[PDB]
Amino acid sequence: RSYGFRPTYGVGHQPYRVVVLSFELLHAPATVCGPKKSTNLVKNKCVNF
Amino acid sequence: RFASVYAWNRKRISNCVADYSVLYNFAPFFAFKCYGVSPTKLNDLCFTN
Amino acid sequence: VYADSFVIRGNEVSQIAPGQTGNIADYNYKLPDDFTGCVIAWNSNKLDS
Amino acid sequence: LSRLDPPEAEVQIDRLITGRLQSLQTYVTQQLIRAAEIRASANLAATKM
Amino acid sequence: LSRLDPPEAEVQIDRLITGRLQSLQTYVTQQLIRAAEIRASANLAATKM
Repeated sequence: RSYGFRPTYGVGHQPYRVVVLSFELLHAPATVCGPKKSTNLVKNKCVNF
Repeated sequence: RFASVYAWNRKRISNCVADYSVLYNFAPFFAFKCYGVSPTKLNDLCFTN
Repeated sequence: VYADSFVIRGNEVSQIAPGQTGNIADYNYKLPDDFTGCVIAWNSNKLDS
Repeated sequence: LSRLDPPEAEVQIDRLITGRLQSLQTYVTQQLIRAAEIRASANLAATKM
Repeated sequence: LSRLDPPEAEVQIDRLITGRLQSLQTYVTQQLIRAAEIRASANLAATKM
């Protein structure tokens, strides 16, 4: 069945468009990440990582 | 002509089949807030009135 | 990540959500119960009528 | 479960699960205390015999 | 905490707080009962000695 769209129709019957971005998180090799600068490495000292 | 708030009408319905997915054509709206019952499941429930 | 878009009627904007049933979602497009994304819905009458 | 859809049915039944777990915990704690009480009388009876 | 904003992050973590508190309470109650059990055997050993 096909829709019939006309400007006479008000809200509810007025056509809508839906855009979906769907992530997925997993403990797998990450390939997408945001614009954040990397840093160097330190060893044997209590640090944040 | 819809009745004013100070005098509203009411109809009590009984002794008939309960089909509820057909009302989408005879009344324009946007929400269909069926808080109590899932709309698609009304085909099976038996109601008092 | 996945990106997609499609056009529907405005009566069922809330029908694209986990656990939503009905002919407009059961046989057209239904989300999984554990969806996690950025759903965007726009009233497209200037460009889709 | 036959009255509502899963997305809020699970919200409704979470409280039932928590309440029944609390009741079972109370029952087992009371039984443990009563058993500890009975053991002393059993030991006294053994000594008397 | 790094995944969601505070207003619903606190809602999410409230359940964790409650569950962990319940677990700790169960642990300490069991330890109290076991200690009460052990004390009787200690007293019996003292009398035998």
